Order: sequence, then C-alpha cells, then structure tokens
Amino acid sequence: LSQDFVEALKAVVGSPHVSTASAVREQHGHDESMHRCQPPDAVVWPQNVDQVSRVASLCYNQGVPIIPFGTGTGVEGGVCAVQGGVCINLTHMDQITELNTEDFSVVVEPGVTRKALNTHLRDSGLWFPVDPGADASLCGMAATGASGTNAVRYGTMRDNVINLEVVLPDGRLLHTAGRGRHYRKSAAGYNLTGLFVGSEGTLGIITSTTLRLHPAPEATVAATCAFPSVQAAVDSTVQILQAAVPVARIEFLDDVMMDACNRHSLNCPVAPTLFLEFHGSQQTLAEQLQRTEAITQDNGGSHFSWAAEKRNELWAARHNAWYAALALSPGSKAYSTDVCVPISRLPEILVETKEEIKASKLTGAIVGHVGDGNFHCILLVDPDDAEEQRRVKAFAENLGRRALALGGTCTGEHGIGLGKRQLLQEEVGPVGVETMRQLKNTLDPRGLMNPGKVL
Ligand SMILES: Cc1cc2nc3c(=O)[nH]c(=O)nc-3n(C[C@H](O)[C@H](O)[C@H](O)COP(=O)(O)OP(=O)(O)OC[C@H]3O[C@@H](n4cnc5c(N)ncnc54)[C@H](O)[C@@H]3O)c2cc1C
Ligand SMILES: CC(C)C(=O)C(=O)O
Ligand SMILES: [Mn+2]
Repeated sequence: LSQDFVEALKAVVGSPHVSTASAVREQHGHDESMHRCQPPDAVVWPQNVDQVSRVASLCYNQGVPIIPFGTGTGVEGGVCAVQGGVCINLTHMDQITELNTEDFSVVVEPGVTRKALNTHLRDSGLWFPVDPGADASLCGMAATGASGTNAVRYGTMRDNVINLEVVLPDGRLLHTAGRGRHYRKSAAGYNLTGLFVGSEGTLGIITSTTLRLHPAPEATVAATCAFPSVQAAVDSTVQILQAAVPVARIEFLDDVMMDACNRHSLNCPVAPTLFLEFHGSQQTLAEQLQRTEAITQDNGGSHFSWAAEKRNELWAARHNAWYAALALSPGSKAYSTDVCVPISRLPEILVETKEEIKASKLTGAIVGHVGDGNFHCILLVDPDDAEEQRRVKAFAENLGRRALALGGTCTGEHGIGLGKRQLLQEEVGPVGVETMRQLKNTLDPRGLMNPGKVL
C-alpha cells in the first residue's frame, strides 16, 4: 500500500486505528484454522458505520481488497488475506441497541459477543440461544451462518437473524429488511436478509445484526448417556428425532472426543456419549425424560448421569472440544469437517467415518450437532508434516463427497472459506455456481470484497 493511501485511511478512522506493522498484520492474517497465515497489507479499526462506509469506498475505488474481520475464530480461513489488502477489524463498534424485550428482539454491533449479549440480558427473562463454542462476534456469526448445540431446538443464525445493516463493497449502506424494521414474517419483495447470512464477508460488511431473542426455559435438566458403540448412540439420536422429542441439546462425542474432553476439563466413562439437555416445566421435563430414556435404553445407553454448577462445566467442556482435541498433540493444528446429511443417513456416515479414522494413521476426534444431522471430524495435522496435511485434505474431501452422495451438504454451519470451494461446486452444480457468481458480481463488481473465498 502506498503512503498516500495509508494517510487516506488514517484521515477516516484516526491515526491509532490504522496499522501497517508486521506483527499486527500477522495477527489478523489467520483464524483458528490450519490455513496458512496470509497477512493483510494493513489493519483498520473503524469507529462507526460512516467510517466503515468511507473505508470501503476508499479501498474499492483504489482496487484494494477488503477483508472483514470479527473475532477471528473462523475455521475455514475466511480472514486470510490471500490477495493482500485492508483488514477491517470491526470490534470497536461494540454497542447493543434497540433492545425490544416485548418484541423479543435486539440490535448488536460487531464487537458484541454472545456472552456479552447474554450478560446484558441477565434478569430480562430472555436470552440469545445460538452458541458456537468460541467467544465469537454475533455479526461474524451472521456472516458465516453459524449454528451450535442449541440450534436443534432454537434454530441457526439463519432462523434468528431478522435484519442486517450492511455496508456494500462500494460504501453504500443497506438495511436488508429496511432501516429499523423487525417483525416475525414478511413477503415484501425479495428476502435480502437471507442472502447476506452465510456470505462470509464476500458480499458486504455487516455493521449490525437484528437478532431474535427467546424466553429463558422454565426449568432445565442436562445429562450424559454412554453407549456401547457409535452405531448405538446415533441410532438413539435418529429415533429421538423421529419420535419428535423437543430436546434442547443433543450432542455426540465419540470415545476419542470423550477422552480428550476428560483430559482437558470431567470424568465421564470413555465411550461414545450423548450430552443431552431438556427445557420445560417439571411435568414437561419428566415426560421428555421418560420418552428419551426409553429410546436410549433400547440401544444400550446407560442410565442418565445427571448434571447449574455441574451443567455449566458440562457445556463448557463441550464448547472447548476443539481445544481438547488440539491438546491431544501439542503443537499441532486442526481441520474440522462439517457435513450435514438427511438424518436417516446419519448412522451410515458417522459409523463409516469412525471406521475410516480407525483404519487411517490420522488422529481424529468426532463431535457435534447430531440433532441436525451434522457432525465434526476434528483432524490433527503437524504444521511441518506436508504428507500428513495431504492425507487430512484427502480425508476431508472424501468425507465431504460421501455426504454429497447421500443428498447432504458439505458444511452445516462453518462455511466454505478457502477449504470447501471445490465441494461447493459439486454440491450445487454449474447453474448453482453461476447464479451464486452473478449475485457476487452485482454486489461486488470489482471482486474486492474478501476475494478468493467461497467461489
Ligand atoms: C473452539 C471453536 C468452536 C467453534 N464452534 C462453532 C460452532 O459450534 N458453530 C459454528 O457455526 N462455528 C463454530 N466455530 C467457528 C466460528 O466461531 C464461527 O464461524 C463464527 O461465526 C466466526 O465469527 P468470527 O467473528 O470469529 O469470524 P472471523 O474469523 O472474524 O470471520 C469469519 C468470516 O466471516 C467474515 N466476517 C466476519 N465478520 C464479518 C462482518 N461483520 N461482516 C461481514 N463479514 C464478516 C470474515 O471475512 C470471514 O470470511 C468455532 C470456532 C472455534 C475456534
Ligand atoms: C469443532 C468446533 C469447530 C465446533 O464447531 C464445535 O465445537 O461444535
Ligand atoms: Mn459446531
């Protein structure tokens, strides 16, 4: 970047909020994935939406790529500056506004995390349910289309994003559903909000998200259930879903994952395990518990090991499964798969994935949101063993392709980033790809909005 351009950036956001220092750029050139760090040419922290617009306009008209950056917890290299450019760290815009408890809605800026929002909402009787394991920006969660353990009951970001404020690549300000609007449903025009959820910073910069809030559950009960086999745990999961038990959380861990979590946090039996949580009244909980225990017993599940103090450490361990897996081989990095299949095909593909991990030399732990037909294989890689990273690539792709063969998707929540671009082309085919590209081209004609990602 030229010095004239850097001074132009400083004129918008202020000297302290522009950095070309190598260390600062390197810290903003990677996320939590194994994708190689690719430092931006500068990092910029805009202080308000007017500054975001003016930084975007400056970059766009100068031919400088723009990389939106939230909390950097992505796992597909979304923030990697594969063509250099300006990294826009959005987290100094950190205010919660328009809290409408009577309407179950709130507006958050990119610096607001889920933990910050729910702390703000303590004693309101309301909460925000979508719970990635990481302390992630809620606008980043909108950008990636995130879900979490609670999604099986309370929905994904796509279900819970009501409106988005977006700075388009050339600086124009769009409110996808209209400025200040919030409602339960609409047929007015084309739904622009859903286009920008899961766009990963390639269609514009999300500067606020309007979120659906939910009432806190009347009562909660959590438990773990150990099984003799992966087959038994996943069969139980499918049968719980087909019996329409409204479980709040149903999380799978294989024996490797359970052992890793034990060592990193817990003392559960080392076995394929379900972490379960139920919401309702006492009578409603007792009914759900009886029907769920009946199904798990049919498949050899243990009596439920019951679990606020215990409950929080249970889900804290689950939320840290990524780091528990990494701790199995200190110094390694990791790649997560994220396929999601029709639920009736979930037993085949998890059992097959377990057998393929056993039969390979790779270290993999299995965990995830099986209530959605979704799961993660966390594959460890030595950053210096290029042959191991080739085998982890080949394994991840082969699993992705098996998911596509079963009518599923290559990613349930993490997104495409740099890692799944070929799988996406296979998933939606030539007309799907061209349509997606035409949408990208109308919003970002010069191709400067986070280039090299998704498409
Ligand atoms: C331990 C751990 C557990 C995780 N668990 C989950 C999980 O359960 N579910 C899940 O879905 N993900 C999970 N993730 C992945 C990650 O937390 C989510 O993808 C999260 O939504 C990323 O948000 P971020 O702001 O940190 O993203 P970043 O890494 O900052 O960015 C991600 C992508 O979105 C773009 N982007 C970010 N902010 C904006 C914005 N405001 N406007 C436009 N584009 C933007 C970036 O350019 C990039 O392409 C986990 C990650 C870790 C490390
Ligand atoms: C494995 C990580 C990336 C995750 O998404 C989760 O904890 O569910
Ligand atoms: Mn997940």
